[PDB]
Amino acid sequence: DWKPQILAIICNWCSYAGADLAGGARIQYPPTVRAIRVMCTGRVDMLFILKAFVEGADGVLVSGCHFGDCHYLEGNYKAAKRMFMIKNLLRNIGLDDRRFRMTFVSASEGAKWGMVMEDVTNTIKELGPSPIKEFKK
Amino acid sequence: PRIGVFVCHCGTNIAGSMSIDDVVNYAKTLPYVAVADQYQYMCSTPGQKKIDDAIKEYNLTGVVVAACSPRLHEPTFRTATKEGGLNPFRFEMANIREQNSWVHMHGMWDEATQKAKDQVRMAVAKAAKLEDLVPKSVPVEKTAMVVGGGVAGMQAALDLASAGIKTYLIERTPTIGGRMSQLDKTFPTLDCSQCILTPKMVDVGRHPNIEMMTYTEVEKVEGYIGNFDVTLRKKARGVLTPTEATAKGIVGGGCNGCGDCSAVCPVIKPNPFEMGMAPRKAIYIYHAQVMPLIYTVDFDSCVKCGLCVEACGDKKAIDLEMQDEFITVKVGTAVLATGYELFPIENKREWGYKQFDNVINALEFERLICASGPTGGHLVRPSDGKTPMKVGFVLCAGSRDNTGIGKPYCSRFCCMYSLKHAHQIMEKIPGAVAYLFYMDIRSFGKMYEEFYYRIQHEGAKFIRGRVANVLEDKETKNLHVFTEDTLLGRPVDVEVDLLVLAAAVQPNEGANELRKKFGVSASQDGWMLEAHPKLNPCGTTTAGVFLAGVCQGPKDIPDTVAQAEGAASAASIPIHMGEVELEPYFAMCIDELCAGCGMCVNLCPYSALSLGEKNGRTVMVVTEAKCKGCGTCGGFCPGGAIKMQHFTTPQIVAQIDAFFAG
Amino acid sequence: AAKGDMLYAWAKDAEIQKKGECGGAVTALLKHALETKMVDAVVAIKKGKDLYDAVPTVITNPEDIIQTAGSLHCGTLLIPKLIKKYLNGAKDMKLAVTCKGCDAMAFYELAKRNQINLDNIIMIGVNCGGSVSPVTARKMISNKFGVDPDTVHKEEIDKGQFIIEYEGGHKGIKIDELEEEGYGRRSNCRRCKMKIPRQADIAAGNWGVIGDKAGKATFLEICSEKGANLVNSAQSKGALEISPADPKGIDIRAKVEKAMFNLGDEWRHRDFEGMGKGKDRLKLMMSESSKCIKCYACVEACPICYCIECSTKKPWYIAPGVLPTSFMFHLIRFAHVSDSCINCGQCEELCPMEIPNALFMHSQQVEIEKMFGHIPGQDMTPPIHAFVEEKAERARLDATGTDSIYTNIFT
Amino acid sequence: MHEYAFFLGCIAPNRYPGCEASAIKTSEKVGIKLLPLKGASCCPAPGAFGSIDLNVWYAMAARNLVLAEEMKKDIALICNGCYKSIWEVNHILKHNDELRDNVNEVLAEIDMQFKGTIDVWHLAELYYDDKVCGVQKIKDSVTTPLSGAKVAAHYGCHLMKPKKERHFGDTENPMWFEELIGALGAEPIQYRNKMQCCGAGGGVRGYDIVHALDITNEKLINIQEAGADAITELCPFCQLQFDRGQIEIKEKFGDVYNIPVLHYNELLGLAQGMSPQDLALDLHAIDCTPFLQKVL
Ligand SMILES: Cc1cc2nc3c(=O)[nH]c(=O)nc-3n(C[C@H](O)[C@H](O)[C@H](O)COP(=O)(O)OP(=O)(O)OC[C@H]3O[C@@H](n4cnc5c(N)ncnc54)[C@H](O)[C@@H]3O)c2cc1C
Ligand SMILES: Cc1cc2nc3c(=O)[nH]c(=O)nc-3n(C[C@H](O)[C@H](O)[C@H](O)COP(=O)(O)OP(=O)(O)OC[C@H]3O[C@@H](n4cnc5c(N)ncnc54)[C@H](O)[C@@H]3O)c2cc1C
Ligand code: SF4
Ligand code: SF4
Ligand code: SF4
Ligand code: SF4
Ligand code: SF4
Ligand code: SF4
Ligand code: SF4
Ligand code: SF4
Ligand code: SF4
Ligand code: SF4
Ligand code: FES
Repeated sequence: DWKPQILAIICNWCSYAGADLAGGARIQYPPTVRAIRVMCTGRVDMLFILKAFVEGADGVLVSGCHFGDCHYLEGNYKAAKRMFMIKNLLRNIGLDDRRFRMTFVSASEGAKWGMVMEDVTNTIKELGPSPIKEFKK
Repeated sequence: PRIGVFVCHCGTNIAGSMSIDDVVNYAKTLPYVAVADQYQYMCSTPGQKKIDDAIKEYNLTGVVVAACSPRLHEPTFRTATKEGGLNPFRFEMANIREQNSWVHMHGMWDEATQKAKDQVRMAVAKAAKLEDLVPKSVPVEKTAMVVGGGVAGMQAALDLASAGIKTYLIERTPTIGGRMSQLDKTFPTLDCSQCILTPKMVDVGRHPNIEMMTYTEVEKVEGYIGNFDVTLRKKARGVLTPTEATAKGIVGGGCNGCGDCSAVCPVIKPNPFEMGMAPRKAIYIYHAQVMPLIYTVDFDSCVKCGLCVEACGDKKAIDLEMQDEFITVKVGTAVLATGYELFPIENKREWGYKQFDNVINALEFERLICASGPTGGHLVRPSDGKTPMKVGFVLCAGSRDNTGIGKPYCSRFCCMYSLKHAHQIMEKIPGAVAYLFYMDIRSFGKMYEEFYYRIQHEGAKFIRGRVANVLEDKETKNLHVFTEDTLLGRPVDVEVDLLVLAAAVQPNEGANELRKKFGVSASQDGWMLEAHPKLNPCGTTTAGVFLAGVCQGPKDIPDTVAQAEGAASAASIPIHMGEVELEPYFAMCIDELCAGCGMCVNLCPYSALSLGEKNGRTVMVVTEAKCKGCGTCGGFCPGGAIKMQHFTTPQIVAQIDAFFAG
Repeated sequence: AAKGDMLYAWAKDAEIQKKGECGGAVTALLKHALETKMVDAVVAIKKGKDLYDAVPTVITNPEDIIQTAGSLHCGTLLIPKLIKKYLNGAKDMKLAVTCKGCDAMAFYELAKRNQINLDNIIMIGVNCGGSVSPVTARKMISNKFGVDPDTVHKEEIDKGQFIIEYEGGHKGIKIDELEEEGYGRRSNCRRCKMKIPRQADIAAGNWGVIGDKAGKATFLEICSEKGANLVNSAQSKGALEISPADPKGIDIRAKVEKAMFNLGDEWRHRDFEGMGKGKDRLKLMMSESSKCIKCYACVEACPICYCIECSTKKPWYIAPGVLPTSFMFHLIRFAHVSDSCINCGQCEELCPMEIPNALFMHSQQVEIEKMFGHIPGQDMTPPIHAFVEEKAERARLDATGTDSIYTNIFT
Repeated sequence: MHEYAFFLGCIAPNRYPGCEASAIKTSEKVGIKLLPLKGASCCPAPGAFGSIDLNVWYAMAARNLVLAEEMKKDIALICNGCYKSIWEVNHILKHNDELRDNVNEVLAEIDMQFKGTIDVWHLAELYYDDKVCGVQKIKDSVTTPLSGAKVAAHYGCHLMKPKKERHFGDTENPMWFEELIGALGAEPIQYRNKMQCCGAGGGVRGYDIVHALDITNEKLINIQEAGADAITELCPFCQLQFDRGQIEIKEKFGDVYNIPVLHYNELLGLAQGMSPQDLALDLHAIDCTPFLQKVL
């Protein structure tokens, strides 16, 4: 009756390329994550993550370039600081902060993208349904 | 809004993983969708015709194509959307192949169908909120810059100049030419390197469209495809060219290259052109065939004795108090041609490079064998100056090595140049024998295999075994090379008079600093990265910057020149047009929402944001040319006063909302 | 007299010195600045009615600052946001403003976000041991003290007890006892730790004044060159008397400040663990925030909320007409403010639905602080997201010892 | 005074006791305290026992390590083969979890657990380190110059190799052990192929004595050609090979060298003034008397 709802927000220049490379190389993984594709992860506002979690994302993933490998010289440092602060907010509002993570996937790491997909799915399955969906009523 | 959804089968690549009929029916029942339809190859001419007919018939506001990746087929379907009466940017893709089919092929079909329905729903939600953009066209300055004065830089500069574009040639060293100027002969044809290159050096030095700036570096670069504001450091050469002397007022001239200055200078230092084997004064030229024959002064080693100025006399070319001058130049495109250096092979201690006298590397051997080198072209042993009779060549020295000391790649030309050096010794010293300790002879190019055949015919010994270690005889200074003859099946101990290491090559010194100034990334190997490894080996991901030569990866002089002319052509494409279109992803400030806090200003790596006066209120101002569309500022601004043109917050939030719609 | 001096100060004018809570030095300095034309106006607090009513006042006539003299402990208001809204952010006129610790922190937050001109504003900071809501003070006096509240003349928190002076005598009750019974200082004042505003230009208080001047001298700490100039000018023109402070006074001032820090820590503890942990804290937060009627008083009163239009007003975040509003309303304030919350309590005390906005926000702020090391309201340090640094970002990723941002971040 | 558990394997106590005696005395003279290891055994000798069974090699080396773990001390060694066994098993079991688990459930049959809390040092490594006794401290402790003696160093193989598994730096031409011999006042000489194996490792000493002796004889020829008057070494295996094998070479071949073989601890004792009788130089196959005449 329950299937995890995981949302990914992946940059265009390394994480979308890595997911595309995994697909091209035919690396299988479970069909639980759906992606949004912004240009950089610097674009990811905090309110995007919080909006996802309040609509009912059982998990949220944000994937971007490695440090020093952003297409736009430093846009993922901003995203990293923002996601550290988001981890702190979710812990202090009492939602489980491991529902959220930020992975750094390069353009050539299709295998690592597959492993990230598998691990995110496993972690959310262990965690269970998000509590917001029943706390709303 | 009225959206059309067109679902490609990709010729069973997608229909063999999901139910295309079900996806199409779901798209029909989706809100805002006017028409939903499918085709086998939406990227083909009937597919574009299908899109255009649907647009005309159903009065479509936007188009959603559920197909392969945007990174593969945005231009195709944007042009298909334009041809049909829409804006190109009323279009959005739903990647349901490379992120649904190819990853959910096996044993899971209704799950892939549900994922496809979700992706189509999110794409439709974004496209129902996209609106019209027009790409920005920016003028292109009609100059070009070439950093590097090697063969690849000189070829690119000559190509651009003869195409008519004014070109700057920046070289850090006092002369152009590069490594090929150090080479003595060239494989596979055995031509003299300077003889074949001097004609082209003279062309570069005389061309009216080339601004040859030797002994100069690139301090900083800012700008974009349109205008690059490049600041150059004119290092204190210490000697004036005739033009500069006349400008400063000395009618008698500047430097004519007589040599009296270096005849009287008392300081003696190693010559970097001769890899240190030869002396040169504090005021010097590398070799007698340098293109600007202008006699740099080495200020780190000059003692300001003033004998040089007395020798120069009325020419008055020497200014011992000269300082680093800075110049700012505006250019349209830039070509990077930084070349390479030899990997430090003293780290491989088993081959006693620095510790045994008679172990040298291949550029030192090339200078020793050249007739213009420290010797009279006579190869002699460094230990005692006697002529060798047995010479060993250690191929793969520091290459195809996964131990962390050497390089894991092949340096491409080291098998060929070792064959050349074996030929040169066997023909220059009568009765000398060349031993090549090899592990995969790689003679792949045109006439290379024939060159290999000819060298074996002249009588070089080919021992298939990577050298294990080298011991030096204590008295004769001879070198005992220990390896196994893998084909013979026995260990060997070959005693040679001279050992030559075919060392790996690595990016030149400072190349990483320069490519970070220009915004270029690096490869896995450490060389500069190209836009697409197959179909675009010259351009980089940053627009207006192009690669040429060994700086992108090791190559022979033929391949280097082909790459250099390719880069010159790519750099000429936007200059000849004079216009270039930027991608309309810019940030646009909504002024009657900006509060003027100024906090976003420091979040732009490109300094596109600033605080300015509009209607008395201090608001933020975007230099739309400098913006690159990253979105950092617009993801920061708390009040939502920054709009990202094709990835607006309402659009992204509509995608999120559509994902959670059930 | 020079940027660090600790002084005793009282007013030369006997009437100013009587009406001051201590020696009248804040009212002598403000009067001098106004009448010598350092400043074009003065923003101070005066009683509008009974001493429970504190009304902010812009004063240009130097004859009206004797009315501003005295400290109102029921003045729970915040000044700097009024200067931005109705005095054009002090962008054209110099002001001299008397401010508590929260009012100095708010000045610095708004100056970080470029909403006021601290080059123009002069901040005379007062020590603050806490403020009481006026109506809660009335109920306190009616019930616990057994007095008719209209009888009280003056009332002050001195030595950790609530002294009131009425007709008949004076009384006193320990503020800790009152706070256990459900009265006393405001919640954020119990959690506050900005006791001596050393970020202001002058810090005035009754702590560290000992002996023959225990009620007729103000302890002044000169915290900047601008304050040194104001004090030296006032002393030379003869509106203010200056004697160097007593070292024993300095020592016990330090001890009282430190004890107030410890008490603030204890209340921070008991409150933040009173909110709960895990999914219980989410049900507390969500059930409380389901009461919000979207009056936007918290947004309009917060010093850190400076946006022309709040994102809580944008239809793609919050549905315009749905009144049992989403938790997104308060998530958007936790995301935007919690990194720099000065714990002023205005959001909590202006809420018609009695939602613990300040408690939630400060509970998040304290550990955003121990995570990033950024203390709000102390100086011109840019906000954490307005200044991201390459080396620091590398540092926090390496400290996690991990290839992502997933775990090994908290203890 | 730093304190270390003294492992003391098989050959030093049972064939060359002067080596261990001088080890204790000289280490105490410099600032080091060598404590007996309680019931230590053969470090499962890496060649002759690792060639048979790696799992029992791991188990016995781990037992030797957990003895000193219970002692709460750092191991100090004087043998390159013992260093291989002890240090390398310590390093492997500090990082490989399934091997830790396997060794622990083998050791649980004798009420004994490995947790990986101590470090293993060679005594010459300690003598070379600067925190612990350094080269200057060795020079200070030396009281008899031992001048006018040519001394050839044999590093061995298990101390320094492979360099991807150790931390002693260059294996092609190290000079650190030459500095310790130069501290004593004896001039260390360089010979051809100085980094060659002595031939006794891996059980070859037992399996094919002629092969091992040919490998040793190559070294002895090079050393005599250089002109050495003694061979210092940091391994009782290598000392046994260079000492017995000279006699076996004299009998199986017809080669005579008569080159004394001494452990570095024995030379350090000679430098610090210990007597030849107190060093038990009479227990070596090759007479040390010419070298003693030269340096005394
Ligand atoms: C021993 C040896 C023998 C060889 N023999 C042959 C042969 O026989 N035939 C053959 O075809 N190939 C041969 N090659 C390969 C050949 O040298 C290269 O293919 C060729 O030189 C590539 O030229 P390039 O212009 O790309 O680089 P380079 O020749 O290295 O030129 C780069 C230039 O850029 C300059 N530069 C570097 N960094 C900067 C900077 N930051 N700013 C400004 N200027 C900068 C350098 O000073 C130099 O002048 C040989 C190579 C070696 C090592
Ligand atoms: C609520 C409150 C609590 C305080 N608690 C302490 C404490 O625990 N310990 C301590 O040493 N000092 C405390 N003080 C400060 C104390 O009153 C100082 O000793 C006094 O301000 C010294 O100034 P003065 O008598 O020299 O000048 P005064 O003539 O008293 O000047 C006082 C100034 O403060 C202004 N003011 C009055 N009420 C407020 C208010 N609510 N907000 C802002 N400004 C106001 C007046 O307008 C006037 O300008 C507190 C002050 C307030 C307002
Ligand atoms: S558009 Fe993409 S999915 Fe469709 S046929 Fe072409 S390549 Fe295949
Ligand atoms: S003497 Fe003067 S003109 Fe002649 S080479 Fe030297 S610098 Fe040039
Ligand atoms: S000043 Fe003297 S040292 Fe310098 S270049 Fe001239 S002669 Fe040589
Ligand atoms: S080109 Fe030949 S010598 Fe050079 S690395 Fe490759 S295989 Fe080795
Ligand atoms: S756009 Fe936003 S961040 Fe930038 S100045 Fe305006 S309000 Fe501040
Ligand atoms: S999106 Fe914003 S931060 Fe990025 S380049 Fe454009 S203006 Fe600068
Ligand atoms: S918040 Fe702090 S500074 Fe402000 S009134 Fe309360 S106790 Fe005083
Ligand atoms: S002040 Fe209270 S009721 Fe008003 S918007 Fe804020 S939380 Fe809601
Ligand atoms: S959120 Fe509330 S307590 Fe925090 S600074 Fe704003 S008004 Fe003050
Ligand atoms: S909550 Fe955020 S968007 Fe709204 S006013 Fe405050 S800072 Fe601005
Ligand atoms: S381009 Fe991917 S994180 Fe910036």
